[PDB]
Amino acid sequence: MIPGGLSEAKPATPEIQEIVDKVKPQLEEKTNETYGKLEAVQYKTQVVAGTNYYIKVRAGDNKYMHLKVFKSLPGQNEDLVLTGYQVDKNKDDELTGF
Amino acid sequence: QMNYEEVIKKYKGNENFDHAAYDWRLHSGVTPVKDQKNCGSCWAFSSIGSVESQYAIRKNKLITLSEQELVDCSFKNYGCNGGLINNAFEDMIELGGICTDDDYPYVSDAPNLCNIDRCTEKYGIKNYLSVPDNKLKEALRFLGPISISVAVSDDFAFYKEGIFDGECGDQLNHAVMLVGFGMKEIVNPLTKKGEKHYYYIIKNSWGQQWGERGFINIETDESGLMRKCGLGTDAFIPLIE
Ligand code: NA
Ligand code: NA
Ligand code: NA
Ligand code: NA
Ligand code: NA
Ligand code: NA
Ligand code: NA
Repeated sequence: MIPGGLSEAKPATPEIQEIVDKVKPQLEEKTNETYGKLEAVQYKTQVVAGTNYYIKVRAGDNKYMHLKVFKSLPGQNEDLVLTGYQVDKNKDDELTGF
Repeated sequence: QMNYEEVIKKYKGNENFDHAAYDWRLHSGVTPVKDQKNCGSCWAFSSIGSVESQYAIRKNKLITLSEQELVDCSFKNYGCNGGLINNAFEDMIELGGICTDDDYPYVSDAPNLCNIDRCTEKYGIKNYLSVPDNKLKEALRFLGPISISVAVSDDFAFYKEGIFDGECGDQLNHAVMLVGFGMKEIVNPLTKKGEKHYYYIIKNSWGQQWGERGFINIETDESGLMRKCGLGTDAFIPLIE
């Protein structure tokens, strides 16, 4: 109910909405490992000047995390990168924000 | 802390209203569109935009204030990931002012700080105001544009030229500014009648060259409560006087 910001806990998507697993070429920068197609569980969204999604993932020791994978406008068309990674989390740590 | 109860006495209580068309973009009030990229600051953008308009109408000063200032110095507001439009005017009334877009920058999705000593220019308000869910056109003109909100969706963002007779978002999750109203003359594909297609000229805090320079106009009426996509709802306007 507040302008362009913190949403509510969103459950999950249908069979198609595959922003969850675009991690394979975009963790390569700093979160690179054998961690490919990381296991996301719950989702959320945000709005600024385009689309700003959120994904809660699992990675490593089945250790969970959050992902600021932010989409945007269609200058070309589709684009999204993790504008922040944090891998010290759990399922309880969900998708707080910021 | 102040409302409409005694603000139309100084403009249009004892007067008449063109219930059709008035773009405040065309009468020395609307300031250049500014972008926010990937860090939710729409609220802060509309705050500085409205104060820009107030100065621009009175002494006609094309000064532009900053938006990251109210992303780091947001006391009772949240920040660069959400925030309310009305409790930013109050933080602005107590602090003292916002620094110009040069004297203080915006870096979008990036950590930044706040100093209220990176300026020497006294830019502040004295009172703010709320406008009802219907007088968005009636109070757009003699009082000035209104920091409003709109239901953001992929439909709302289809940025072509036209009146937005389409669907909307599922929650009131984006702040914008109401900058005018108008009317268009189109015809029916059966009996070629000049369908009166009035609208609201609505700005976008995205600052993009979205459709009409960053101003998607949306289907509204001669009165002002049919407003789709929640065009209004949380409508706020500051006053330097
Ligand atoms: Na999608
Ligand atoms: Na282990
Ligand atoms: Na949980
Ligand atoms: Na009040
Ligand atoms: Na039609
Ligand atoms: Na109605
Ligand atoms: Na309301």
